[PDB]
Amino acid sequence: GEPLYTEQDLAVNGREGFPNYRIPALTVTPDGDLLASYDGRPTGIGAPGPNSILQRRSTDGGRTWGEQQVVSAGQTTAPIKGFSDPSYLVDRETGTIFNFHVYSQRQGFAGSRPGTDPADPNVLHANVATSTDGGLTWSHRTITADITPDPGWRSRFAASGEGIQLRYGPHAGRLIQQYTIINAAGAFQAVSVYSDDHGRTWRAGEAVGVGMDENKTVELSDGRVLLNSRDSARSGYRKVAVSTDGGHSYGPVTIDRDLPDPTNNASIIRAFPDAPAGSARAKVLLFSNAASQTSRSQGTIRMSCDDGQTWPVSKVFQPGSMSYSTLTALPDGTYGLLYEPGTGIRYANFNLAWLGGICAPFTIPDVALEPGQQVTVPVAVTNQSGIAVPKPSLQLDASPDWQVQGSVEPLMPGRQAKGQVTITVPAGTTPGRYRVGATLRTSAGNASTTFTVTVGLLDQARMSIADVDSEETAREDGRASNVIDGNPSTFWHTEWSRADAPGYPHRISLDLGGTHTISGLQYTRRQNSANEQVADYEIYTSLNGTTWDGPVASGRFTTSLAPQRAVFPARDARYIRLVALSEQTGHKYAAVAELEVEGQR
Ligand SMILES: OC[C@H]1O[C@@H](O[C@H]2[C@H](O)[C@@H](O)[C@@H](O)O[C@@H]2CO)[C@H](O)[C@@H](O)[C@H]1O
Ligand code: NA
Repeated sequence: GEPLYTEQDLAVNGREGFPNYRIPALTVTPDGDLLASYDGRPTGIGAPGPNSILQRRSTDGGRTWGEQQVVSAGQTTAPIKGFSDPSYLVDRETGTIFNFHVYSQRQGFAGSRPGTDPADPNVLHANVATSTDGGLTWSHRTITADITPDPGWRSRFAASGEGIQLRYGPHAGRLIQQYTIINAAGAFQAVSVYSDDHGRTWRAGEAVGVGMDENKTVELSDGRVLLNSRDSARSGYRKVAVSTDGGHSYGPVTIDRDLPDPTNNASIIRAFPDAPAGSARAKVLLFSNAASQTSRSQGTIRMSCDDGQTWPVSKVFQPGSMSYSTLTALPDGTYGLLYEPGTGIRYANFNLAWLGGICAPFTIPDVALEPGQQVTVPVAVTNQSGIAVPKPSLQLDASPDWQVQGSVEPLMPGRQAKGQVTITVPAGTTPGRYRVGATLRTSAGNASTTFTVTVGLLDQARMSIADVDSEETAREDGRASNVIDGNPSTFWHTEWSRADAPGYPHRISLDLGGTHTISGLQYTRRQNSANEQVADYEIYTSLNGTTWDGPVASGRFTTSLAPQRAVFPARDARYIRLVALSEQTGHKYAAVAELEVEGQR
């Protein structure tokens, strides 16, 4: 059908009563009105700012919106009160609407103290507003005491956005709202808060994870509940866990490297929430976030057709600033999206024709070659769409100087299809890891993936640490081996937690695993700290690990976050040694995220 994407601002900072608006929640009422909620922040801050929970209503499917109304009013005269960070939850069996939010007095989330007495100003309280009239009027309650089974949980907040009601299983009808808690150790954990009596009473489940933050849940085609979290430990990705007991408890937490994230809120929903258990439609999920590891920008919608196992489909909705976002399924088959563009709160509406996808996830393996060479790699399409595609094509996005081309056999319902990509890399290509994008194009929509082509770099998996002058292991993981794991977020760090640790120079040496012809080293600085950066350096090599040749290269690195090359005339070696002679501004320690060796495998 005709693609649809429209937006309109619902709140603009400085207009209609507040200098700052933040934190979106969106839902559709049983009668079909859309409700948008967000904080008004008179002093521009989260709790314990004297904030208010606001709401706008649309009775024409989102085309026009009503006046801004107060759900919960902050108070700037004694006694001070603030209400912040809304999450909507509709009980579709009773018609009741809930809006969860914090209730602050003296403390915000980090400063909250143990206790559950509503009158204690040093607790960050868990409140909920309830409406039995479609969100026209609200009653208010504090539920902290009901959802704090462990007295060491000193703080909590409901994750902003929208919670869910289970439709499947023995706990069908359960209302689930996610929280973050701070435990006695100071760790941030996720916990589902839920009601099996239509919101009359609430309790907490079992907490999960560490390094958690705002988190969301969604009911999968088979009833399991999938948890998708912001990572307060800042991996660059979303964290995921799954429950098979209706959100009471979850399994282990993993990093989902399909879902890059800059440590920011996000949303995940059923595309077809009324679909029956086990149906194809019941497996379809939509996800919204900032698709970036570094900045809150490049707002993207993703679609999965397999309960979140793969995300074949994606499309950018906001290339610029894009912070919190929340999705909801609309009665007309389209989707609403409430998000933060930097100026307040914006409402967008889109359909699946805009998203332009086909449910056909596909894989292409990573591959390594030398400059001057050609290689062919297999492509494997899993057609989840249920339809035949007679003329699929495969478009690749690689360096303009390379020759890359691909093809794929016709797609058949319920079948895998084969294809291939051929890559030719010209002589003289700079050694490096090159990410290549691939798009499966069809008249019924497109799917995408990426793969990495490594050109003229040795295999880190065959390498080991031959020696190192100093490494921290007591207070953090700064093992030397962290330079050869392929992961820019793990680093070697020299010893720092003892006073008598050495300063510069520092030194790390690699065993390449065998003799190779090599001609360079590439250094990557530690990504999240500035004061352990290598500056002046020398490189040496060896055939035996004891007698060193060089310096074969010398120089001074910059503060660039990207790999930096140090090159030297091609030579045979089994071992390579980096001597870090100084730090950029004279500090005592060295840290290195990654070392790669330019050479022939
Ligand atoms: O002392 C070396 C370690 O410093 C840690 O950072 C310190 C920071 O320099 C100091 O200003 C402070 O307030 O606490 C920080 C601890 O998080 C680095 O994180 C660590 O890796 C070492 O470099
Ligand atoms: Na690393």
